[PDB]
Amino acid sequence: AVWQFRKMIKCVIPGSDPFLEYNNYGCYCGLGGSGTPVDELDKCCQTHDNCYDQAKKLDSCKFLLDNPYTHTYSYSCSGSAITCSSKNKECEAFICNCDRNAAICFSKAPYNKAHKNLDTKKYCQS
Ligand SMILES: [Cl-]
Ligand SMILES: [Cl-]
Repeated sequence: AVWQFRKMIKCVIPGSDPFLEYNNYGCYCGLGGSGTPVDELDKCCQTHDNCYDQAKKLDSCKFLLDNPYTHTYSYSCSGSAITCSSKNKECEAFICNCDRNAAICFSKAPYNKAHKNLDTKKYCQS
């Protein structure tokens, strides 16, 4: 679920404000997107949204993952590292992996403050 993803971000990025920092950034950070990503972080967000689009179209998950922002999974954080629990069922594991891969991607990417709250109608249409 989305509350678990934002806790993963706090785990790998100490002292971060996940909602205020990783939503409404570039062409892809936040719900949906368009055009092409503008930096490494925006590309992490495009990858994350593509992972969620595929989750809703998987043969064995299309109904269970109708809303991936509310589907609960099992995970843990230890010394700024994320682990997706081995007890996760098929569809739970898929969404936990989408989330863990995105949180790690964000922690390695530069944060370009000039891309926060980008005019997407203007710059994300090419
Ligand atoms: Cl988010
Ligand atoms: Cl970059």
